[PDB]
Amino acid sequence: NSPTMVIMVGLPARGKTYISTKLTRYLNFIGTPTKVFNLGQYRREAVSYKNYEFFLPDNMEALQIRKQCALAALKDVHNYLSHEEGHVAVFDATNTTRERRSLILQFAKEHGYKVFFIESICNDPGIIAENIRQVKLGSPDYIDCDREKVLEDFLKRIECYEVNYQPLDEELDSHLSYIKIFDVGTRYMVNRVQDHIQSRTVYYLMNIHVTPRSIYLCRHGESELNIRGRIGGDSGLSVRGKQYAYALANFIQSQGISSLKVFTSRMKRTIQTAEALGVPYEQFKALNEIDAGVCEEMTYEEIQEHYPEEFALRDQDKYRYRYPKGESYEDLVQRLEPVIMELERQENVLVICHQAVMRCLLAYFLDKSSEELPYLKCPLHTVLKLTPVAYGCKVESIYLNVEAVNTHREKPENVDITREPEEALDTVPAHY
Amino acid sequence: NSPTMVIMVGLPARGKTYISTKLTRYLNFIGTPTKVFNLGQYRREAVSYKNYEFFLPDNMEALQIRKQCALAALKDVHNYLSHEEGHVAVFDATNTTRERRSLILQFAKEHGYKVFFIESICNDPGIIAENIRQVKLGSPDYIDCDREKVLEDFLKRIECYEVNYQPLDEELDSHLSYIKIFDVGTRYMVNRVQDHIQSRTVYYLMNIHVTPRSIYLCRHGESELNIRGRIGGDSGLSVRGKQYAYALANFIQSQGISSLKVFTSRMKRTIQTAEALGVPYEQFKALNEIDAGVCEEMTYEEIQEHYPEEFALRDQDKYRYRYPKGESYEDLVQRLEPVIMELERQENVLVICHQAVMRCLLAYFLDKSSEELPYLKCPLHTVLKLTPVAYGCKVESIYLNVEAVNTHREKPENVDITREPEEALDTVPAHY
Ligand SMILES: Nc1ncnc2c1ncn2[C@@H]1O[C@H](COP(=O)(O)OP(=O)(O)OP(O)(O)=S)[C@@H](O)[C@H]1O
Ligand SMILES: Nc1ncnc2c1ncn2[C@@H]1O[C@H](COP(=O)(O)OP(=O)(O)OP(O)(O)=S)[C@@H](O)[C@H]1O
Repeated sequence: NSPTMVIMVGLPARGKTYISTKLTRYLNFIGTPTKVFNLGQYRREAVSYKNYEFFLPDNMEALQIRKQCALAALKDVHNYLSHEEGHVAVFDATNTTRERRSLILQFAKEHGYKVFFIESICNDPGIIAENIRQVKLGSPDYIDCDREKVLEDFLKRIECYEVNYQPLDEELDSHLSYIKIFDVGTRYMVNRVQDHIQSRTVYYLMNIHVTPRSIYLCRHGESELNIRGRIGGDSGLSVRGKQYAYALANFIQSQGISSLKVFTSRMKRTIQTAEALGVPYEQFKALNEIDAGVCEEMTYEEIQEHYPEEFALRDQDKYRYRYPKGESYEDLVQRLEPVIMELERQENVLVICHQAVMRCLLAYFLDKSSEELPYLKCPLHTVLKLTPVAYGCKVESIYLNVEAVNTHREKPENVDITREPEEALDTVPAHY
Repeated sequence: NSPTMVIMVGLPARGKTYISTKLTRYLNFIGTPTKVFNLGQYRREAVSYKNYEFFLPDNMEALQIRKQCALAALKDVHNYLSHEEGHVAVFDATNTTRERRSLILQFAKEHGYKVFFIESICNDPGIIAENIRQVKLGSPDYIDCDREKVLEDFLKRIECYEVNYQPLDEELDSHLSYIKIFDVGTRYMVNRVQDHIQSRTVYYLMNIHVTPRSIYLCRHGESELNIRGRIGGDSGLSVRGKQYAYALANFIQSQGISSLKVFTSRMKRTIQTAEALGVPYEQFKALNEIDAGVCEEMTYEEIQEHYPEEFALRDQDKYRYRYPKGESYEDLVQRLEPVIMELERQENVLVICHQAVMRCLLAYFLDKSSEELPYLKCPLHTVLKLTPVAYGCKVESIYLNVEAVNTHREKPENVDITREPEEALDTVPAHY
């Protein structure tokens, strides 16, 4: 109903920006327009580089900048939620003083925005050390210049902040809605979840982690309907599909993965591919391939022939459009939520799925736009190794040397309802 | 993998048995075989009625009973999870002493069961007073005998327990996995969620409440395919369907409901029915009617005719069996989880859905067996008013005086693959 401001709270190197990023994507992915407002960003668009002195309490000159940055950011927050139609604005900054939060609660009150706080609390020198190593050594601020000096300036930077740090108080802040995250998710305290969005966020946040691992995404081996250029259905693996299943298992074994979890759909082709691994795996009805409704099992030609208007309209909006009695990519994404969440909770996991399902998952992990999503390239017999990294995720494409047919169909240059068959089928790949 | 024991912790009249009940059902509903072990039950199968003195600390005689009851219960817990294949055994008792819990953690350790604690903490005389009013005045113990004396004996009963009460300690119990619920869900503290089942439980528990409200379940008004005796599809409302939509709105208005929330599917018939109310409502793709795959839009006759083996096998296991390219009731239930949860978070809500969807929802709220579920009677143009009550839920069937066709098809006496058409269609209701 009314927009929301999610307020990050915590000392530097507590993973606020990491949590800001992840949550923002998650929410956006499930249909909630969210944007992050990072103060550190604003700051750099202001003064500049050198010292932790800029963070010194006596530095009144510095405090104005930071104060003007906070208000600039709020300006943006307002027009984002009030004029641009955003749903959630995440305020990413230390916000360590009751004072600062009040400023915020105030602004919120004025504009009628609900407020939820996320406080990341961690007092393990180890954890913080790694955080600085991991993300601060290469922060823009520290144009990779110094050595251990970066640490020096940062530990100091933190200290500045430790001075007036006023954590959310269970008594004084009793009325506020928030979640305190302790020791990278070991313990949590949740107070006053007001609504859906908040019940949701708490859920997401209490289910993500920072344990290094890899996510391998791939489709089932080439299927009989694949070879025939027909979409959907529940065909089994082709000979080539069966060969890939074992090339995959060979690859997986070569990766020397610690306790790998395997997920499949309830569809035969993914299950059969899983069997090749000789390890237990789990089936998820939610990973089944998108459903084409009336075009289930057709060839693009038969679709152009029987449902030409649908065909062109779908090409006009592949993300939202549905074939009669079928799902849209938007639909699939919604249905995939539970899986995405399970993927967050897992460490090393291999997911054997389908072309459309896989596009959704990649779009999620690689932050592609919904516009982009229905068109990602998910070739058969190719493994995509996803390695999450602080704010981000690298990806490696690994072809497993077993030929298969090509199922990627690019957007035709002509998507008009009155376009002609050839114009509508000119991007269809060769199928047997 | 290994079973789990969920341990209820808390003073009497904190809603432990209420939480035990709800969670057990929830879990069972989502595919996790859970059973409750209520000690109060065991006790009554032992000594008997009269005093709070049975709960007096000096009462060593009483303590043995209670001690033998706890071990009896544990015996059962073991054979339930170790021989009967249960997945979660919920230990419902005060378990207010570190001692008692150790006994439990011990037993657990011995048998290799994971352990999670749920501590209900509430220090509002008001809240507790109502609880005693609400559930204790009519407890078996207090064969509705006394008046305010019941209270007397109960407040005293609680006191006995207050003496040695040792809440979970954030330091001493740091290693344990648990969730502390404060003031009927206002604040929560979660420590060390180990796995899926636990991440799940926390979610459920942090999303249910005890605010009195009603849940109205009904189908869309009679549809065109309804009138034709055809299943599935996305037909619109019949004239009668359109008349019911407004009889419904009339009824809803007559109930004088405070802020009623309305949910529909993405299917036309439920949406059209919603329109009649003149209030905003929300569409949920997950409420769409079960999908019949290849029998989508057929009449039972056409199904018997084209897929006779499927037809009989489905009659053999209507819950698990799937029509080619279609869902099973089991499937539907899984897909409905998100909705059930949203229903828990809502207060007054009206759900306009479909025959199979509605059976699932009723089965959930009325605790019917999966065997029973696919056969519940969900007549058209009839509203089912569900009123949750402490451990339970009453239900009222309200016919809205607009005729519609009958779509209930009972299980045939003959479900053999070799049974004959007439034998397979003899329970089909009249359709136009
Ligand atoms: N709850 C957590 N506690 C501690 N570290 C975490 C947590 N969650 C994520 N991290 C780590 O935090 C690091 C990233 O830290 P940042 O997000 O830069 O912290 P931040 O300094 O609070 O963000 P800025 O200052 O707004 S850029 C990565 O190493 C993450 O693994
Ligand atoms: N977190 C909560 N705190 C306080 N009361 C609650 C809570 N959740 C449910 N209730 C109420 O608790 C009452 C039922 O109490 P019980 O479950 O009998 O408590 P209990 O006495 O802990 O259970 P026994 O003694 O094992 S039968 C109903 O009024 C519920 O509304």
